[PDB]
Amino acid sequence: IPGLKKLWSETRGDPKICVAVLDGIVDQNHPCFIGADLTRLPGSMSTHGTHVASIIFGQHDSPVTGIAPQCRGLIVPVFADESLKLSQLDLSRAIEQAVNNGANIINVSAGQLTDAGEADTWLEKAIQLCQENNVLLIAATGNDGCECLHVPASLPTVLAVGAMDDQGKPVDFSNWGDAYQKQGILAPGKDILGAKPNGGTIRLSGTSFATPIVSGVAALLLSLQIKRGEKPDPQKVKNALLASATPCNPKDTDDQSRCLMGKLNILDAIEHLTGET
Repeated sequence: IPGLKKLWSETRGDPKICVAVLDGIVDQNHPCFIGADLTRLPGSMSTHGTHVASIIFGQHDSPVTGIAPQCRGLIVPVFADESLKLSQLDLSRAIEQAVNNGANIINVSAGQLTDAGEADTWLEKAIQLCQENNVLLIAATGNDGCECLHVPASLPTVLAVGAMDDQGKPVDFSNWGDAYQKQGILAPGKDILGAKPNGGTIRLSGTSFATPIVSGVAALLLSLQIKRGEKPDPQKVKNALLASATPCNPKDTDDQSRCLMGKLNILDAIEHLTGET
């Protein structure tokens, strides 16, 4: 991933920056969280949730190289294991809880498929709560391989995240759609290494694993603002991430709309957010 090392050389996270992971129960005994600052809000262990959290918080030198290892983390489980289906009511409650506990970024590596992006009004209010408190919600576009919308990824003010491979081309499974043209970027989502409950690591593919990468970068970017004596501003960070996305040329896909607003571009994100090149 271009720019990630240069960014790390400036910061690997700041404890003053909190990222909430709304997913399944995380295996807190995994070696990759040794030294990580994690709290779970009020056996049943999730592979999906452990993997996702490890992508963000995996301590360097552990078996997973997390994007933002020194940041504060909140685990706020939104499903019991095995099935990954999500009540909109429960999600809105988790978001509400994440906000009141001082999360700056909220990661949602799940969604619910909808006919046209419509949402339960309590979910809509949860996103409204985030807008009012300057919390950035970042969510997976989904893996239905169609012009299809998930909530909350399709909701206004949310940052939506699809998947690309290593050649920077969009994958078949990654959802696309007009709501996503407005607010989505592609991040790596093929064979991402992360933790497995009980202690191995596994490579997995999906928008579920792209999303935590953008979450981590957004946290790095907020930490970088602190480093520079600027106020951390997650809504500023969203637009920098979107404005810096690099569009796909015709040697990437046939359909240029499968790329959304474009590809995650860390160096340009820094440039757009701060002064720096």
